[PDB]
Amino acid sequence: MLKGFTPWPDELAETYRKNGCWAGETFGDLLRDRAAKYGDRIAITCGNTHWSYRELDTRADRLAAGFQKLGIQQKDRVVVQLPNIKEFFEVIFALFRLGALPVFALPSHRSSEITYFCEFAEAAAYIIPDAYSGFDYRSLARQVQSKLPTLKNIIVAGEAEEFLPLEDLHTEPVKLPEVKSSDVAFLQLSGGSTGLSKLIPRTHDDYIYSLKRSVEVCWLDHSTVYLAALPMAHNYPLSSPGVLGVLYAGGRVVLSPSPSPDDAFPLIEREKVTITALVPPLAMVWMDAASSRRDDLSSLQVLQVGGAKFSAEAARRVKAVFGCTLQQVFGMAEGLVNYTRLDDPEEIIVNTQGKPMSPYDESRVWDDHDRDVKPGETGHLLTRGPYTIRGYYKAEEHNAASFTEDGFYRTGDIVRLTRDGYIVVEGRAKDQINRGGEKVAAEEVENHLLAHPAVHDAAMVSMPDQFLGERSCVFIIPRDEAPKAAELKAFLRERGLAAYKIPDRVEFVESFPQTGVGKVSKKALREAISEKLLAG
Ligand SMILES: Nc1ncnc2c1ncn2[C@@H]1O[C@H](COP(=O)(O)OC(=O)c2cccc(O)c2O)[C@@H](O)[C@H]1O
Repeated sequence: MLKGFTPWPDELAETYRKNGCWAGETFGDLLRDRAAKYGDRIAITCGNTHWSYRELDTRADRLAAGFQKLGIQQKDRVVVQLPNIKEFFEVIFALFRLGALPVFALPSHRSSEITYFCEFAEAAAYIIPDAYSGFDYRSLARQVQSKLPTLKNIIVAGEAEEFLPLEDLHTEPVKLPEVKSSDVAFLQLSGGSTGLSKLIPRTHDDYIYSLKRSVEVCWLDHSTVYLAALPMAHNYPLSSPGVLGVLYAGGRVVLSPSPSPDDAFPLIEREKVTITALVPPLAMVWMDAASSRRDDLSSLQVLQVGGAKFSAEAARRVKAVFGCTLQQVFGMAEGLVNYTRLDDPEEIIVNTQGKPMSPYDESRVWDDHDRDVKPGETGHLLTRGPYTIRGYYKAEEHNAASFTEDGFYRTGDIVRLTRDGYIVVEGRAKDQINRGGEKVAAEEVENHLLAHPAVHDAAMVSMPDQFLGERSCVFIIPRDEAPKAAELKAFLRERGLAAYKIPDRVEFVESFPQTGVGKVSKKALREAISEKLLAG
C-alpha cells in the first residue's frame, strides 16, 4: 500500500469487487487488451500524425523499459505536465506498467505549484514538453531544480537542451514488476481555492470503473471521435468520459492545440468530431464563434459543458447553435460524477446538472448542522461511492475536515435534489454572497444577466462592506459596446428580481481570471474587487 493512501473499508471493497464495480484489471491490462483486439484502429490524432492502439501499446512497453533503466521504480511519483500531445499517452501508460505514479499537473502551473508537487510527492522525475503556447518549460524546469537540487530526472518531449530527451528513452521491452488492480495508479489534483491543491490517490480499479460508467452513460463506441479541447490531464477531459474513456471504448481521440474555436472548429469539420467537452466560459466563446464562423460542426452529436454550472439561459441555446445534444457534467476529481442523460427531456438537460452515474453512488444533502435537509431542500452535498476517494494524500488534518467519520466526502457544493434524483447546483459554499443578512445565489443572478443582449458573460462575487459585512459585485464581459451599470440594474429590476439580489456594483472587463482547466476563478475576482476597494 502506498504510504499516505486511505483505502476503502474492507467490507465495502469486497462488496465492490463482488458486484463487479472493480474489474480487477490495470490500465496496463486495459491497453494490452485493446491493442490486441484492434491494433490498427487509430487511437490518437494530432495534427497530421496518428497512433494506432498497437502503436501506443508498443511505445508504452518500450518507454516503461526506458523509465526503469533510468532508475524510476514502482510507487515512485512522477510529475507529468504535458499539453494535449501524443506523448502524454505513451508517458502515462508506461508509468502505469512500471507501477509508477503520474501526478497530473496542468500546462498553466508554474514554479511555485510545480516545486510544491515535486516536494510533497517526493517526485523521482518531472516530465515536460520543450515549449507550448509560447512558454518554454525548460526554464520552468531550471527554476524548479534551483529550488529542488535533488530532482535530477527532467524529461522533455522535444528539444531537451541540457535535460533528458523523452524520445531517447524507448528501449527493448523488459519484464516489469506486478501491478495490482488495487494499487494506487496516480495522484490527481483537487480543484478548490487557495492555491496548493490537495493530491488525490486513484486506484486502477476505482478509476477504470468511473471510465466504464462514463462510457455507458455517454454512449461511447468505436464510432466516437472525441476532441480534447480542454487541458486533458484535468479529471473532466481525462475521464468524464474524457480521452481515457474514449480509449476504453475503442474510439478515437483528436488533440486540439488549444480550446479556441480557431483551432477546434476546423478540427471538428476535418476530423468529424462526434463529441467534445467545454467549461462554461468557453461554451460562451464557442456559441459566439459558431454564429460568425462558417465551419461545418454538423458531425457534432454531443457537446459537454461542466466544471461549473452552465446557466439555463445559455444551455437552452445549444440545440439551435450547434444542432446537437447538450450534456451537463457535474463532477469532481475526488470522485462523484453526474451527467444529464443523452435521451433526457430538453428541460432536464437545460435545468439540471445530472444525476450520479453509478447505481452505488451515495448522495446526501445536509444543513449547516450535518442534519439531512428535508426533501427537495437546498443544502450541503456529501457523497460516497465506488470511485470516490476516502481521503486526500498525506493530509490527516484536511481529511478530518473533509470526510465524515462514516465515509462521506463533503464536496463543498450547495445543491438541492430533484424527484428523479437529479442535482440542481446553486454554487459552491464559498461563492455564496451574504449581503447584509441575506444569502444570494450568484448564479441565479448571472443567469438573468445572460439574458441581456449586451452581456457575453457574468460572474457575481462578494465584496467587503464595513456596514453590511458584504455587498455584491458582478463582473460583466460586454458583448461589444459595454452597456451602462444602471442599465443592467434596471434590467434586473424590470424582471422582478428581489432587490437584495441586484448587484450593488458592476465591473466591466474583457475577460475573467481563470483556473488551470479554464473555469472562472471567483476567488481571483474577489481579490480584484477587494483590491479596488482598498485603493480608495
Ligand atoms: N457542472 C457543474 N455545475 C456546478 N458546479 C460544478 C460543475 N462541475 C464541476 N463543478 C465544481 O467543481 C468541483 C470539482 O472540481 P474538479 O475536481 O476541478 O472537477 C471538475 O470540475 C469536473 C467537472 C466535470 C467532470 C469531472 O469529472 C470533474 O472532475 C465541484 O465540487 C463543483 O464545486
